[PDB]
Amino acid sequence: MIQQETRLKVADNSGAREVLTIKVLGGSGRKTANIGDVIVCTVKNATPGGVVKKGDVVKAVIVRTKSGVRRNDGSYIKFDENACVIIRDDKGPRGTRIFGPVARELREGNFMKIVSLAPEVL
Amino acid sequence: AVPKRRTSKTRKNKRRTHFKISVPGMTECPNCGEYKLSHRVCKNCGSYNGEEV
Amino acid sequence: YRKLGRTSDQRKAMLRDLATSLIISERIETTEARAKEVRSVVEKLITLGKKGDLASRRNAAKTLRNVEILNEDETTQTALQKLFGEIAERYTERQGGYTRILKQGPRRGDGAESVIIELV
Amino acid sequence: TKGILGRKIGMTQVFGENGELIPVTVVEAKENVVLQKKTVEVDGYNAIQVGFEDKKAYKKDAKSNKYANKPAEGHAKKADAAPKRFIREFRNVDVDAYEVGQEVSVDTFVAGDVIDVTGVSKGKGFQGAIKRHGQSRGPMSHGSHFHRAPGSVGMASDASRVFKGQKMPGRMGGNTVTVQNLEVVQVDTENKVILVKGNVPGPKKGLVEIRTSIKK
Amino acid sequence: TNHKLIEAVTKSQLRTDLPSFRPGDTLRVHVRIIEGTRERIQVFEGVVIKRRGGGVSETFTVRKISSGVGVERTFPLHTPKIEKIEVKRRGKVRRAKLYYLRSLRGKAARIQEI
RNA sequence: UUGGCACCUCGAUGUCGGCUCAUCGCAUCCUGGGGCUGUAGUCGGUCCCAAGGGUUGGGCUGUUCGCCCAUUAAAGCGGUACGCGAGCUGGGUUCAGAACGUCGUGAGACAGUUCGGUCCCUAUCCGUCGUGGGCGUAGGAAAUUUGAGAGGAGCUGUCCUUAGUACGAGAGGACCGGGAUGGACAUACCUCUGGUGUACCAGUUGUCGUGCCAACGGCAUAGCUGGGUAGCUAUGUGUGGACGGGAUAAGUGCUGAAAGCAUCUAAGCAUGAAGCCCCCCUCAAGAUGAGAUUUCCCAACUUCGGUUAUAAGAUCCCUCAAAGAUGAUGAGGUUAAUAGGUUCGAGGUGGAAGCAUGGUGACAUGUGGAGCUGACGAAUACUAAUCGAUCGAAGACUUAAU
Ligand SMILES: [Mg+2]
Ligand SMILES: [Mg+2]
Ligand SMILES: [Mg+2]
Ligand SMILES: [Mg+2]
Ligand SMILES: [Mg+2]
Ligand SMILES: [Mg+2]
Ligand SMILES: [Mg+2]
Ligand SMILES: [Mg+2]
Ligand SMILES: [Mg+2]
Ligand SMILES: [Mg+2]
Ligand SMILES: [Mg+2]
Ligand SMILES: [Mg+2]
Ligand SMILES: [Mg+2]
Ligand SMILES: [Mg+2]
Ligand SMILES: [Mg+2]
Ligand SMILES: [Zn+2]
Repeated sequence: MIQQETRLKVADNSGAREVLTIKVLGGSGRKTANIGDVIVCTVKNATPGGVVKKGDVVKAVIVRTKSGVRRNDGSYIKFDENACVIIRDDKGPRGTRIFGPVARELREGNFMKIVSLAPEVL
Repeated sequence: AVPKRRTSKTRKNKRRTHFKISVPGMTECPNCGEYKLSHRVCKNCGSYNGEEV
Repeated sequence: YRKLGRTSDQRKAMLRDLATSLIISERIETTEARAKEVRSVVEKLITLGKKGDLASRRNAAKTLRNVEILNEDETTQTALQKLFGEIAERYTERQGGYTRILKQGPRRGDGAESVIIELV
Repeated sequence: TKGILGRKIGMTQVFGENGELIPVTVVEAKENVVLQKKTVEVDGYNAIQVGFEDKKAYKKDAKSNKYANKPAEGHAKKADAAPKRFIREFRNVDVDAYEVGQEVSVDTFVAGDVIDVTGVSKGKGFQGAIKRHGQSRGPMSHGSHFHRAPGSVGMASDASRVFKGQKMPGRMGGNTVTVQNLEVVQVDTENKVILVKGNVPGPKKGLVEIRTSIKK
Repeated sequence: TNHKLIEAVTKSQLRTDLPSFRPGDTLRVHVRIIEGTRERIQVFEGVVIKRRGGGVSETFTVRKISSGVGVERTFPLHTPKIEKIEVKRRGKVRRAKLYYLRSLRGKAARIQEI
């Protein structure tokens, strides 16, 4: 459950370390986003030397949430953290490596390259 | 807030239409014949349901 | 369960007091709602007494008050001893229903429905 | 188009054919009997009157609704049936397909049927505008003395009145509610139960009416 | 019991091939991934931290550390999506719900074996 | 809007902005339907119909405005005492303090600034939201109902396909049609995920008790902590705005004269919007126009107008909950499972006490998924719903037909 001002870890080597959510995309008055949704965010913390810089306004796909997700079979998955991956306009990642597990819902989201790079897909 | 106009006798008594009490729910005690409250011990003889209390 | 116009601790205390007093006197006058709550407490205490084992006795001790009963023979016994002695022996063959409540009518001071609750 | 009366038993779940979790409501719909048959000729409209859940026979000093009174007993004995707890009309059915006295078994519905379910929603007693009408609270701090109030009820000199339909505190629930386009998940004729997909209005033991969904 | 009718209509959903286990036991849950038409088994190995509910509604939760990130999977105990469950290890715990593990990492989070 | 006037109010008509709650207009921001286009397509421009619904979060500033960030189909303009302070706030502004600049000899002053600075009221009437009683509805009753009216709802994105087709040098790229899946909103509901869960279980500190040990109780926010049943719940789970019909608006026409032609119009016949009337959901016969169907009760006495207690039925009183402020509603009242108890379970907790064993000991292990357990399921008259009482028909007249 990601809303404006929620902070998230970046699960990639794009250069951004922590982002703040500026907007949940996908409709007027949409309050919260979950795994597989795209957000506008600003880079609050970055590694020196990265491609993405502090203060950049970027778009990210949420890949892990503490709230988790429910699946049609009545099972659930929940994570210890809220993580997202900075993306380009074509849903491809800005970085080259993904860190930590990702939910399978990204596949239905068509974030195929993120899914492929992820160390584990759950 | 305060009453803008005093209340006429008519209006007051209309309002008091339903302000009243009822006769108690009472029946004759089968033991001693004195009235009692239904489902209560009879205070006259101390009987209830054919036995002394 | 009723709240009986008291906080949780006060209600617990009052129900223990009433249960003990009903064990002692075998019949007590009280308000209707109090009697309808204390009947359950007292009858569960009767159940413990009828079970009779040490664990039952200690469970009962958690609830009963520490009161001394002076018997007719100048002998004394606690409420817990009375419960696990004469009351339990009395109700050995009765399955529940150890109390009855007899409505008496409203009292003068406040109109409360006075009732008698007694064992048996 | 079909119809039946049951009691809400409760909710549970079943696993579908692909393992999907389907929440279901269990409706016990035993002892449905066609008590009366209404026609345009006599009543001005077509409908079947259905009685549900036998109650006990008339007795002299009955004190509750458990025992049928004489009017109800006569009405039911005309249909040859035992007196019933609930009686409701279905106008959505074809009267010519029913006989007075006929049983209405749960088997009239089949798995996959799309249905409207009608009940009386749970009562909530006297409720305020936030709960009853979903209004916004005032601030809880910053000097506010407005938390759960209903807000302005009109304007000023124009209109010097509160309009009908103003939302205010009052009794909540206990209303007839129809939930449309539910689905019959399962019919168990041995237990006389229907498993309906989703949730339906009313408390447990509450009367529910199941009809073929009006929209199609 | 629960309501007789509920139990009667849900009885045939219950599976009988499930090993006994308790919170604190380490499980390997073989889960059927049916992506498209291909079907495969993915194993989730972790500690049982929670079991709740009854009948067909009963659920359980297994916790794992993946790439340094805790992950919890909750399953309906009788879901047909589980091929099987293997009890890999019996843990020694003192309570039904091991929520305190969510806040522990590393050697602090280890469960003693029976 | 800035003003002009000074007609109501100075024995007081609270004043900016915001919050809560809206309501109306249309001069329409989006969506729907059209004409023209310097409309190839995709986009646009302009005008016409159209008010059903919809019409966002933030930064700055008291601000309204306005600018900016990021969205959206869109981020409409106005009225309602610049709607709404006996509904809230009180940041601005025009009380008393103090200070700067300025003016003034001064006291002081300034639509200059700055820091600080008391927002009362138990609702009588109408009004509005709920909820009862009376009488009426030409006998007295129990159910099921028609629907005159009224209220609700009414929004929309994206993607796939048609089709890389029509159109276009190219770039790009459709109408119409067919599918899928979302946002916001509404409603029901607790199986699931969670919250709460003050008479559920467990751990633990201090201290005071139950003579001591052991085991327990009180108080310390429920002492604190870890869990948690029912109920109530959203952020959770379902469902909805679907499909259509009739009449229309702007329009588009057909046939067609006045006016030998022409012409959508005069007569006549079609077609045509998210709009109108329905369709869908809810209330509804005090609809005094008081409707309908099924069933139940039906005698004596009479000044023979009428009366009567009774009937069917419903209550008082009592046990209650799915209902509830109280009434009311609903489950029951011995020919009884209504509640309590009791017994057995579910779910919850997580291994009681006692004893035994192993340790110097703190503890550990066994007996033993143990002990306990509110609300949830079942069974059982053990307790209490006793004994009683009250209300409640005899069916007006006229005409027509039979
Ligand atoms: Mg205390
Ligand atoms: Mg708010
Ligand atoms: Mg306050
Ligand atoms: Mg005056
Ligand atoms: Mg217009
Ligand atoms: Mg004014
Ligand atoms: Mg104003
Ligand atoms: Mg005012
Ligand atoms: Mg101020
Ligand atoms: Mg000077
Ligand atoms: Mg729930
Ligand atoms: Mg439950
Ligand atoms: Mg003390
Ligand atoms: Mg000690
Ligand atoms: Mg003290
Ligand atoms: Zn007497």
